[PDB]
This record gives sequence, structure tokens and C-alpha cells, in this order.
Amino acid sequence: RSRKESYSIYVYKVLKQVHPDTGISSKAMGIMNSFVNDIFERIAGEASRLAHYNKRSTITSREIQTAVRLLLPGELAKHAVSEGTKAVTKYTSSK
Amino acid sequence: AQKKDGKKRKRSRKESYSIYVYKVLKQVHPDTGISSKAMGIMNSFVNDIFERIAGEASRLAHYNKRSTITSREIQTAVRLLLPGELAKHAVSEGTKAVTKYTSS
Amino acid sequence: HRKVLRDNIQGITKPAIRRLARRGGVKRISGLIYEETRGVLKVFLENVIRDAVTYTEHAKRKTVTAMDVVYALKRQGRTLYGFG
Amino acid sequence: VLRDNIQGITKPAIRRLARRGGVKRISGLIYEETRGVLKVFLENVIRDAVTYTEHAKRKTVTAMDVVYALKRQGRTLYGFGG
Amino acid sequence: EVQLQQSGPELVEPGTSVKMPCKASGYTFTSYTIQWVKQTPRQGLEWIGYIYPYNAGTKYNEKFKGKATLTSDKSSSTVYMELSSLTSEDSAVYYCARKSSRLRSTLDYWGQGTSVTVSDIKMTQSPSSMHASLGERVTITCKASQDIRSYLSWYQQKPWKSPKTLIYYATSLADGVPSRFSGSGSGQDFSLTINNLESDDTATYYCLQHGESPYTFGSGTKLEIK
Amino acid sequence: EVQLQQSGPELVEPGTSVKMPCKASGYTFTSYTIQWVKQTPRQGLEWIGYIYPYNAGTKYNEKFKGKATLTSDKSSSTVYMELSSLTSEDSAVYYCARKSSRLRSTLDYWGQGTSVTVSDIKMTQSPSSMHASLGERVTITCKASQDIRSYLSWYQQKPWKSPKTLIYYATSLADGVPSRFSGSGSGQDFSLTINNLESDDTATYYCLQHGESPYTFGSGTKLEIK
Amino acid sequence: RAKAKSRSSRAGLQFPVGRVHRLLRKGNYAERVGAGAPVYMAAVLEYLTAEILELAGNAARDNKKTRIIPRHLQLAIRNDEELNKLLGKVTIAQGGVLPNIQAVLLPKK
Amino acid sequence: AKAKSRSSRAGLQFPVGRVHRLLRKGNYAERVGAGAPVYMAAVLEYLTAEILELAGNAARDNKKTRIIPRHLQLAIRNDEELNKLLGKVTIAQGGVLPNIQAVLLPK
Amino acid sequence: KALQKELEQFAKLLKQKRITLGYTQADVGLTLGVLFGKVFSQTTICRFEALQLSFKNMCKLRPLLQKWVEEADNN
Amino acid sequence: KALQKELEQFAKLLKQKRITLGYTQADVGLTLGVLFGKVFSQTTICRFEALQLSFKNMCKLRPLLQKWVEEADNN
Amino acid sequence: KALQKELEQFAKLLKQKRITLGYTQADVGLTLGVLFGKVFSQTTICRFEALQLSFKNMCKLRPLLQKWVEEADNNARKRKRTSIENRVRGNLENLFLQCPKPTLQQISHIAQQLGLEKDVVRVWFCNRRQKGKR
Amino acid sequence: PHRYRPGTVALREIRRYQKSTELLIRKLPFQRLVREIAQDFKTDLRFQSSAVMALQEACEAYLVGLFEDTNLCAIHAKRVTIMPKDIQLARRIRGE
Amino acid sequence: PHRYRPGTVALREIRRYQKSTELLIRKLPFQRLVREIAQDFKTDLRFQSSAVMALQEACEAYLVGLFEDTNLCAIHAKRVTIMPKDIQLARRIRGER
DNA sequence: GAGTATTAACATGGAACTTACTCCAACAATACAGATGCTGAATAAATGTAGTCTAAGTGAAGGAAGAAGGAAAGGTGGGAGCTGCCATCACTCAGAATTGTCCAGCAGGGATTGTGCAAGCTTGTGAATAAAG
DNA sequence: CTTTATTCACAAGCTTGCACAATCCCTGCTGGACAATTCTGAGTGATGGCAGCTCCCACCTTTCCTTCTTCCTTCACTTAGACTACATTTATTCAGCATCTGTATTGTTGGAGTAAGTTCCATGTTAATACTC
Repeated sequence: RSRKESYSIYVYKVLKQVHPDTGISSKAMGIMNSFVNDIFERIAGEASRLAHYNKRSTITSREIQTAVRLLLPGELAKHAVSEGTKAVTKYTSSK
Repeated sequence: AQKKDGKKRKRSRKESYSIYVYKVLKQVHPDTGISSKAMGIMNSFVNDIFERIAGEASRLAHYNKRSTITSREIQTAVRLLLPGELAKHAVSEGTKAVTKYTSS
Repeated sequence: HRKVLRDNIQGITKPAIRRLARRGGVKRISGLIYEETRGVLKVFLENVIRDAVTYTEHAKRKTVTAMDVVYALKRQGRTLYGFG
Repeated sequence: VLRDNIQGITKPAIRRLARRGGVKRISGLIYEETRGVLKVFLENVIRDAVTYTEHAKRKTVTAMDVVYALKRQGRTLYGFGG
Repeated sequence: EVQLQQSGPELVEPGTSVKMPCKASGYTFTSYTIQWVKQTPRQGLEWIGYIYPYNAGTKYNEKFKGKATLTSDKSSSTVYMELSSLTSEDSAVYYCARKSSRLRSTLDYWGQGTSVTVSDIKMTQSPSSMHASLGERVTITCKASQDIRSYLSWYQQKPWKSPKTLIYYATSLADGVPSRFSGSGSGQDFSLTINNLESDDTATYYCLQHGESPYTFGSGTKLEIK
Repeated sequence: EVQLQQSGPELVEPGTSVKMPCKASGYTFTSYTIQWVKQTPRQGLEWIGYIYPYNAGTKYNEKFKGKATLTSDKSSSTVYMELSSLTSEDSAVYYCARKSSRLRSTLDYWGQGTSVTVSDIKMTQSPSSMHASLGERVTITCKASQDIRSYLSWYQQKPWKSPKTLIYYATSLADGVPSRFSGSGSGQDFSLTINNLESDDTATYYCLQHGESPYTFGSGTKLEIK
Repeated sequence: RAKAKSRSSRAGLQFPVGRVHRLLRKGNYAERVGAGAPVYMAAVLEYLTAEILELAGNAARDNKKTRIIPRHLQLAIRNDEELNKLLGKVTIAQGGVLPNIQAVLLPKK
Repeated sequence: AKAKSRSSRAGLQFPVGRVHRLLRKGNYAERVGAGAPVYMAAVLEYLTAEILELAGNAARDNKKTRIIPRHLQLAIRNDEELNKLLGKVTIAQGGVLPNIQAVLLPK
Repeated sequence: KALQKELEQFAKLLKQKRITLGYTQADVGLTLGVLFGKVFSQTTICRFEALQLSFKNMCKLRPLLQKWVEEADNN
Repeated sequence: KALQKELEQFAKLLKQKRITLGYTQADVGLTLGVLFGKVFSQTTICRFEALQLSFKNMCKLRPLLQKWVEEADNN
Repeated sequence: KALQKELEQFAKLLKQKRITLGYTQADVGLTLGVLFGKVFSQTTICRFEALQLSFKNMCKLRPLLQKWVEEADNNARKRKRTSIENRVRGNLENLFLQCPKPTLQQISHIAQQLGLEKDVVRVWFCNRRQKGKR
Repeated sequence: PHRYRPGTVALREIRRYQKSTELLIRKLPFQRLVREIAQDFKTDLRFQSSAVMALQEACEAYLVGLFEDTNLCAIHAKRVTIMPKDIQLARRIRGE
Repeated sequence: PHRYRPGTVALREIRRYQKSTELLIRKLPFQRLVREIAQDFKTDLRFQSSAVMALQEACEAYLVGLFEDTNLCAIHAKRVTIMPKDIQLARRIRGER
């Protein structure tokens, strides 16, 4: 019974996008799920602290961008910021 | 569904724990002062311990899927964060304070 | 009842500690390394298991789950992937 | 514009820091390594503080930004607010 | 679980030196100070001193300075007490007890004690001798000289046995002690009350203050039932 | 800020060896790999290999296997290239470039290059050379033999100068490059567009792919103004 | 109504923007969420996952394997300085260690 | 209409109301029971009183009648439980514990 | 209570006699199969001397090793 | 039956030529990598001279040593 | 000292009667103006009910509530206080260490700027000088 | 017969155990040790299999990292044999 | 003339700088170094004096802890003179390298 | 009118009721998975020797670190001016939350399948011993 | 003593054969998307002023540089034993199967406890006032 949600299908879709013929085991999927949850918790905690420091009650894309800059190393943070900015621009320009 | 002049706008004029720390110091050491730097250190310590215990209690409530942070969560956070005798005496003080509070 | 567990740190044998040192790149191991390694392992295990049992007790459960061990490790700065 | 300021962390200051740390004898090459280590630590902390300042849309680095940066590197500092 | 192993009885001559260990197990050895006290029939219990193995920090009683020296061995988790120039008035029972570094904590666990025989705040216990039935109410008082802010403990000691902690912080029940015993008071007036007296309530009861630097015990009260 | 200092010109007789340094400054030395490219008039630009100073792992081109050896010295932040058995067909300009370990990153900062004089996927650029005045539009193509998922970069090289990065990841503008340049396309067809021309636009434009193990450059397109 | 195509397709992402927004709202991080924060966040998570998966797939292909196991993920993370710094205090179950023997330990010629 | 605020009710010097407001506005949980701020405030008061008494004893064993950051550093670093609780904390102007290695001593 | 001391004493005597005479436990298990036609593994002899098996199975295996013991002292 | 006589004569010729010029098996393996870009250990050379390798392996390594012999006869 | 205990007991039973009647302290302060033409504020009633004012003030406020108790058993507003604005507060506090005694000539000039009476400015500067003295 | 010199088989085992990823301690003794350690806090505790597996993985990872630090300490002192003082120095520098 | 042997002046300096609590680096050179480092991240930046004081306190505490670890490493190698390899080993074990 | 003290009104945050809701004990019922026990292969750990090679002790050289003394420089603290931005306050409007619907994306369970382990066979090599120079 | 050909043990590659686990498919179901409404949070500005810059000066404490002294670090050489390597024996582990049951999970109140709101009240500061000069 019950129902537990995970990032398995999204990680599989990303894997098929970057490696169309490479598979992944269940243990590797669990490792990827733990990694995604850890990175989500880290970025969300940094964004929450940044919002609390500036007396704001809203977490925006600016807070997530600053948290990504704080938490990730150099080229990793730069490419992550580029991908996030591209996603936000395409989302706003959509509809 | 009504504001009624919006009294929520309160200004925190650099509020700290200095008065209560001074009261505790007078309780434990009646004839002893404390410098401004030491009081700032104690304010930073109190804020750090508050943040640590509150974060641990919030994580404890989130793990158990509860929406409320009760004294049980605070007690478990105190047991997790503080070392042995420190955690035991802190639990005793918290239990005594809660029992005195919910008795009048 | 379930009997009682006594000693049990001698079950972490000398060849097991030797293999753990071999994975770490150790070429030569002194004869006194094994007792110190057993003490260090027991201290680390006690520190993790105390937090895990505290997490289990707060949940009003009698079974220590993998999630409790994961939170106990994560709170010690030893985050573990693959058991969430 | 400032340049060549790591030499302002002089040799006797490094000897004083070693003496507070309990060191008895200091090698001659210790000073350059200490300056490099201090430069790396200062670069990391100042970059974090400048990121905190830029997020607030300020031009003045405050003690709060430095304290927040030191906390997020695991090096929590007392006596400077917060 | 927590144990403080000691040695047997020492027989010694005047002018000699005696070294006794306090091998401890069942807890983190560096987190609790080891206190040493001496017990003689003439003046009861006396606080010799203590050593903190975390930083090897010692502190001795003023009247025991020089006569007693404390050392710690972290590798074996042991504490050694050395007495030099043993005079006539050294034949006594030497006890080593555990005590946390917290100011509220008291000496919770005591060793068996070694009998060594050679061939300021004053604590006042009012009832020196006392009688009670098997179900009566009893009370003892430990009015202090100076002001101690609830840093008072109550101990019970059977004959030829190490003292057992009953109350710490003047109101708190010790670990494993039933709720029959009740501590009360603060400041300079304290009291230990026993609800009903069993057969096991026949012992000597002592009060110890650890508010100031020299820890002083009370005179003691002997309670034998019926 | 970020710079790579190389050595000067070298005259070498056949059968000997030559070492060139790549002293890097302005960035964390261990977090970026050093790539080595050989440029000749006969075959244009060719990728030799790379070395990662973080773990010292190197990867060489198959045709350059054994011909060249890469070494790192983290104390001086230097990368050395050793060429043994200097063939007569080895006179060329050897550039050392910085590349992040991220797959999306490209060779961003290049050294001046050292000239040495001795005594797969195919990249097809459609316009080998084109003529344009000051204010037209310029388009170049970089058709790929195989499929590379957007792992294409564009470089502009003035005569007797190191190459300069314009577009990385087939669409993104490089650092310090104006928005007039624009990359487009993915898969096997890629396009580089210059909106309005300029007298500083007179140079040779190459396209490099780094989606596979051996990195391959384009044939080269020559652009001159007026 | 009309179709209701998902927010992830709107942002051109594989990760779930709606689930990320729901987790942000219920994670007790802030009173409000700004509706571009989940998109940014999902994009960053998808980029990190794609980079790690590409490195792990390359490591698997180097070992002549077509399936990624935890050893490939450990090899990808430990062989990248930025990724290793991001996951410095993280243990990967069944990932092993990087083969590294000190030069002094090897036999001398 | 009445009196006897929450700090007086709990027998505490620390502000129960301010701790309750900080818990409610700190984004820690959806709801806060009214035993959590009292327990918290009691624990904070206990820790403050413990370190304050240790620092006062350290000042008293210096012929000083005022607590400075050096006394707080001496009190914290001389207790292993307090040192472990604040092992990643730097006290400004607190100095270091006087400690010289036994090998460095001459003889 | 009564039986456990008996099988413990028999196991001690069996191990002492085996160590004295020098036969190995695998040789004991093979000689059991040779003499009595029921070969038993060296793990069985180890569990017998180490008291790991159940009381019923140890009691069932006792007379075979008793016959081996009384035979071994003379041949 | 037909091959093994031929490889025996070839091995005798190789051993005689190696002894005559004074070359060593390690030197033969090191030089072979220089000539043909594929170094082979001294174990393979000595096993080839001792005929212990299989017929397929001896046939595979015959032309390499055949080229080495004519290379060594002049240089 | 007996008068202090009598005042404490009397304030105790007026608090008990007021809690019994449900009237607030502000209700007492408003009804004092109806009873005597002497309206008192919330703070004055709180100070009297806490028993920490001056003895002369206590005796002065006593008979008014003696009559008020009998009024509540069966049965001109003052005063306006000048709450200075923050900007006006800054304009007034600009002259701490520059003009210790602005006097009437500066007071009349500054009062027209802030739209307040000259007596209010004079009283504020006198209170500022008194505070600086202590 | 044939014998390898001391250190050759040690280097071979270093190469072999750095290539594999499976656990190096037997499951049963570690489970008994975990049960005995947990019996000092609670009285009748049950353990999930995944809980003991996660505890074992964390323990082996911690021991391998500590042994790498100990090997660095031993090589720093001009030695190839790790001693207890190397482990103590590594745990002191780490902060344990 | 009386000449102090080495190892006594060092012990006196150790006791003296361990008893005191004042900052050991001069304030103006550290402020110039802080501004020089920060100018590479943003231009026209300004610092409160408390921010520079906090940075100096953090840097001094970090350097003192690193020197304690370096002294432990040097004593482990049967030496009293700290060398750059001791600092490198102490930083490597701490996780900074 | 100045100066003194005395009293009383205001700004502000906390507490006392008061009601609406929501949430988490509280038994009830039922899988089910963790524990205990057997039994036989499988793998490993413990013992006992042989023997190498490594840590540790001694000793000497040299060179590097430090102490001392003098010359110089620049850090420190105070005193001014100047203005840049920073924290406060007030407004509105654009974005974020609410709430009722519903639909289609996803999780659990069941079929399909194919990647990689395992067994063997062949092999090439590094380590280490016996021979030859 | 120097190298240089057997010998040996080991890992590594080539080639089938499955079987367990990964891939895929079906069915609900529930969580995310449409959409209009309501509710605030935060961006624009305007502002008053604090604090961060700049410059100047006088002092002297600190820093830098050179010389000589000391003693610490580094090689070199020995060797005693404590590690490693291996054959043999002994012991525990591992895997599958079976039973048993305490425990975890789901379900339906529903009463205690908490959020939100309003007003009432206690305290620090001070505008206003009586008395004197």
C-alpha cells in the first residue's frame, strides 16, 4: 500500500538524453536520488537563509541564483546559473 | 479577513538578549560585571544555540511528518545536540520549567 | 530474553582490519594497530548508534530503520548516499 | 588600485602567530607558505561576503556578511553581531 | 555499568609513601573529574581534592596541600592518589568518586575505598542520632554557614560500604533512587525527608556542599529503624 | 587576470627533444586542465592532448601517442610538454590553453604559443574564404561528420596571434565577447553569424568539437573587410 | 479548460517543476515561493544530474560496461575537483575508492 | 485583565514570548505548541547561566571583577562538553588556552 | 542441567584425546565414515567439540565418537 | 607432426644466432619493440626458445623473430 | 508605614471590585472626569493600582477613587499631550551641543517652522536641559 | 619452493582491494557488534537489514579514510609501517 | 656579554603570546590586503570597521589553529622546527587539500 | 524668565479571553518482516615457522635559524572635512496564494528481456630463483 | 659481486550460458495544471544622517638588514626483531527454508490544543506643572 515518490523517472530521462544506450542499476538510481535530495535541501536552505537575512518572506529566482553561487564551485556554479537563467527566460517567454 | 489599522508593523530596534543575560549574571554572580564585548559574545552564543535547537526540532518534526514543534521535539533536539551531562541537566531544566508553566 | 551480547569486538578480525588498511593504501601494519582500530571503530559506532536510537525513540518505534541511521550520519557530517 | 599587499603580513607577525600556536622553531620557507594559505582563506571568505553583499544590493561589506560567510564555511565567530 | 575499582587495604609505617589507583570504566574517562575524599571516625568525611583528566587540572584542599598528589593515566583510564610522609592521623578509608564538570552535578559514583593504616563553610547537621518505626516520617537538616545556591547533596552510607548518592542540587533525586526520599530547601537551610522507613534505611546520612572551593561534608546522622 | 605564459621560439635539429612550459596564473591551477594544440600551415590546427593537474591524469591524441608527453608541476603551477625525436615535419606553433573539467566548457584562454622549427570526427567548414564589406552579414558553417550534442566552440585568430574564443557550447557567448557574434545549430549542423562587420573582424575563424575523445578543429575560414 | 501542458515542458526541462515547487512550499523554507524559483531550481538540479550522469556513463564506457553502477558514479565524482569539493563530506554506498598508491610505497629500481 | 507574564509563570529570566515569536517567525514549522518556547527558554537560560558562572569563576581566579571574552574562552575551553558543543566556534578577543608541548620544554 | 555437563565433559575428553594422539578433525570425520559407514564433515566435528549443534543431534552423534574413542586408544 | 619439426629447427637457429651475436632475451624483447613497436617480455622469448608455447602462439610469434634475425644479421 | 498598607489593601479591593464589575482602568479614568471634572489616563490608574507612586500623589488620587467606588457600587477633559513627530524630533534635537540656551528669540523662530506653540518648545528645551543635567 | 618477498603481496592486495567495492568485514560479526552496542541504549531493539547495511558502509568508509590519513602520517615520519600514534595524530588533526 | 640561548627566548615568546589576547597582525596592512583581495570581486567596495575586524579575528584564529596542527605534525616527525611539509600535511588531513 | 523636582500622558510590546479549525492520540485490525533455529557447503580466520627488511639508535658535519645591535619606516591615534549610501517610511500594483475541478503523469505490481557474472581456457607478464659471465 | 636466462604465480583477455535484475506495460489515483479572485510583499521613491572615506601630523614602536653563534636537521651505517608470506588446521560465515510473533502501517473519531483577532494593560520617556529664585 501507500506511495513513495522519487526522482527515478526524471534521472532516467536525463540519462537517456545524455547517453541514449547506457543503462543504470537500481543502486545507482538510489545514489542519484540521494544526490538530488541533498542538493535540493542545500540550495533550499541557502535560499531560505538568504531570504531571512534580507527580511523577505518570498524565495525568488534571485535567491536560488545566489544560493547556487554560494554553494557550488566556480565553473559548476557558472554553468548552473546559465542553465537556470535559460530555463527561467524560456518559461517566462512561453505561454 | 479584516486588517483594522494593521498593527503588525513592529520595529525591532536591534533587540538582543543583553538584559536577560545581565539578570542571569546577577543571579549567579551578584557582584560581577561583564564587558560589552563579552555580552556581545553571549548574545551570539544564545542566537547560535537557538538556531541549532530550532533547526534540529524542525528537522525532527519534518522526519515524523508532524506539523507542530512541541516540547518533545525540543527535548529530542537538546538530547541530540548537547553532550551528555549538559543534555541531561538541560532536559531537567526544561521539564521543570514546562511543569511549572502548565500548573497555574 | 534473546540472550545477551558480550565482547563481540573481537569479531572484527585482524584480516578484516588488514583488508581495510589495504583499501586505504597501507603497505605495512604494526601489531598494535588492531586494538586501536577496534577502539576507534567502537567509538564511531557508539556515536552513530546513539543518535540513531534517539531518532527511533522520538518516533515511538522499536525498530531502527535505515532512515534513522541516515539522519544520524548526516547530522555528524558523514552524509551517506544510497539508502534514502 | 592596490598591489603587492600580501607582503604587509610581515615575517614577525607570522612568528607571533606561530608563537601563539605553540611553535618553537620556524623554518625560513614557512612565511611564503603561510602567506599563500592566508591568501586562499581570505579569498574564500571575502568572496562569500561579497556575494552576500551583492545579494542585498549594497556597496558596503558589513560585519553581518563576514559572519554569515564564516558560518557557511563552518567557522562560526562570536562577538560581532547575530 | 559505571565502576570505580580500587585496591585493597594498605599497611604502612610512618614516613613512608602510599600510592592508590582509581581505575574507572563504563564511561568517557576524560569527561568526569575524579574526586578524592578521606573518612575517619574522628571527624567523618573530608574532601581531599579532585583531578580533571581532560586537561589534567587538579585542585586540592588547603589542609591537604602537599600531603596529597593526584595524577591521571589516560591510556589505562586510571587515577592515582599519592600520600607522602604518612603520619599517625592518616589511617582512614580513602574514597574516589566520579563527578561531572557541570556545577550542578555532584559525586554520583563512589569507589569501594581503600583502608590505609599507618603502624571556609561549615556544615551543621542537627540530629546526630535518630530513631523511627517502619512507617514513620523522618527529616534531617543541614543548615550551612555561608550561602550556597542549592549546591547541596545528600548521601547514604551503610556500615563498611561506600556512600551512595541520594539527592543532588538539594531537590533532585539521584539516578536509581526511589521517590520516597525528598530534598528541600535552599540558601542556608536545607532538609532531607524520608517518607517511610524500611529496613534498608539504617545507615549514616551525610550532606555535602560544593558551592565554594573547599567542599565540606556534614557531621552525619545515624538512623537505625526500630 | 587569467593568463598562460609560454616559451619563446625554438630551433631544433632532428632526433632531439624540446620542452615547453605553460606557466599559468590568475586561477586555481588544479581545477582546470591544460590542452595542447599544434598549428601548421599544412594541416591548420590539431589537438594534441591534455593534462589535468588535479590528479595528473593525461589523455593524448592517438596520432600523437608517444610523440609528446605532458607533465605537471603544481609547485610552480607549470605544465611542461616534451617532444622527443623532433621530425622535420614538426615545425609549427604549439599553443597551450585552459579548459574547465566541465564537458560544456571549452578552451577559453590561450597562451601566446611557442614556435618550433626543425632543421574520428571530420569538421567541414563550407566557406573556405569569403569577401565582405564593413556592414553586411557573415555566416559560416561547421558541418559535423558525426553527432555531437552541442559540444562545439568557435575561435577567431588574427595573423600571428593566439586564437580567441567567441562561442562555446554552440550557442553561448564567451567572456568579454560582444553580442554581435551568434552561434546556432545542434547535432551535425552548426552556424556562426556575424551581424555587422568591422575592421577588427579580419581574421581566420575555426570551429572545434569536443564531444568525442579526439578533439578535431575545422578546416578554417578566412575573413577580411573591405 | 484547455490542454494544461506541464510547467516542465514550458521551461524545457526534464525535472518536475511542479513537484519542486510543492516541495519548496512544504519544506518550511519561506512563507512564499516566487514561481521562478522552482524553475531555476529544477534547471540547476537537472544540469547537475546530467553532468554527473555523463561523467558516470563515460566511466562505464571506459570499463566496457553499458550500465552505470555506484562505482562509476564514485569514479566520476572523485575524478573531478569541483564535483569532489561539492561532495567532499559524502559517502557513496558501494562506490569503493580511487586507486591511489603512494610513490614511496612502490618498490625501488 | 490579569498579569504574571510567561517568564514569571515558568520561573525563568529569559523571555518566553520573544522565543515564541522567534520560533513562529523562523520558518521552523507550521505550528508551535505552547511548551516549546518554555522548554527552549529554560534550556537557553541553563546554558547561559552555566557559562556565565564558569566565566565568573575564571574572573574570580584572576583578581578581576568583570567578565571579558578571555574569561569566556577560558571557561569554554576548560570544559570538554562545552568545548565539544562550541568546537567550531571562534570567540573574538578570547585568545587561546596556554599549552606548550612537553617535547618543546628544555632539560 | 544434568545432561549438559556430561556432553561438555565428553567433548573436552574427546578434544584432549584428539590433540594428544595427533589426528586432525578431518581425519576423525573420515575414519568415522570408514569404520561406521557414516562420513561426517570437519564442520560437524568442530561443532561437536564447540557444542554448537542442538542437544538432540549431539546426543545422536555421541555414541559414534565414543566408539571411535574407545577404538582409537588401542588401534 | 609437420609443423613441430619446423619450429624446432627455427628455435635452434634463433638460439644459435642469439648466442653467436651475444644478445640476451631481454635485449631481444627490448629491441623488437624498437623495430616493430610491440615489446614482448623475456619470458615469451625464452618460452619460444624452449618450445613450451602452443602451436598457434608459436606460429603467431614466428614472423617477428624471422624479421629480427635478418635485421640482426646486418645490424 | 500603616498608611502604605492601608492604601495597598484599599487598592486591592478596588481592583477586585473593578474586575467584578468588568470596568477597565481606562473606564475609571474616563469616569473620573464625569465625577469630578478630572479625567485621568490609563497610565495613572495603572500606577495607582500597582502602588508605586509618590505618597503625596497617592493621597491626592485617593479621595477621587473613594467617591468613585461609591459611585460604581450603585450608580472639561484633560489633558492634551504633545507627541512630537520623528522629523520634528530630529529638527528639535539638532541643537543639543550648538545652542544650550536658544531662549525666546530662537524659540519663537523655531516654533513657527514646526507649527507648534512657543510654550511647547520652551517646555521641551527646559526638559532637555534638565535631562542633560542628570 | 616459491616465495614472494615481503611487501609484494601487500602491494598486490592494495591494488586488488582498491579495485573492488564490496564490504570487507563479514556481515554477521558486524551485525552482532551493532546489536551489542545498541543494547546499551535501548533494551529490545530490532534492526532493519538496510539499517545494518548502511551502518556497515559508513563504518568501512570511515575506517578507509582514517587509514589513508594514517598512511599519510606514517609516510610523513619517514616510515612505511602505520603505528597507533599515526592514527592518534590523524584523529587529532581531524578533530576527533 | 650575556647572550640568550635559542629555545629560551622562544619559550618566553610562546608564554607571552599565549597569555595575551590582542591581535598579532597590524591593522592597516591587513586592511590594505583585505581591500586588495576584495577589489578583484567587485569595484568601489566599502567595509565597515567591524567587518575588517571580524575578518582579522577569523584569519588570526585560523592561522593559530593551523600552526597548532603544524606543530603536532612537526613533533610527529621527531622535529621541533615547523616546515612547509608540516603545514601541507596538516591542511591535507583537515580536508583543505 | 532661569532652575529644581513631581506627576501624568503617550508609544509599544506582551498577555488575556474568544472562537474556528485541525491534527494527532487512541484504540482496532491486519499483514509482515525481523528474529530465531537448522543444515550443509564455502570461505575465512588462527597457528606456527622462516626469513627479510625496516624502524630505530649513534654519530658527525654543516648550515640554517636565531639573537643582538643599529638604522629606518610606517603603524597608531587623534583631529578635522565631505558625501555616499543606508536604513526608515509610505504607496500601490503586480505577483503569489486560495479554492474548486479534473485529467493525465506517475507509482505499484506484473511480464519480458538482456547485461554482466561465472566457469573455463589461453596468454602475457612481473617477481624471484638458478646460471653464466 | 652483475647480469641473465628458466620457473612460477597471477591477472587479464576470449567465448558461451544463463538468471537476476533492469526495462517496459497496465491500472488506478492522486497531485499538478486552468482559472478567477483575493490578498498582501516588495519595488519605487524621498529623506535625514551616520559612518565610511580622504588628508595631516607627531611619536615611537616596530620592522629590516648584517654578523656571528649555536644546535638542529640530515645522511650513513648497524642490527634486532617485528613484520610479511605461506602451508595447515580449525571455525565461523553464508545461503536457503521454516515458524513465530511483536511491530509497523492504515482507518475513524474527536477532543485537546493551537492560530488569528481584539482589547486590555505595565513600562520607559517625557510633555506639562507646582515652587522657588
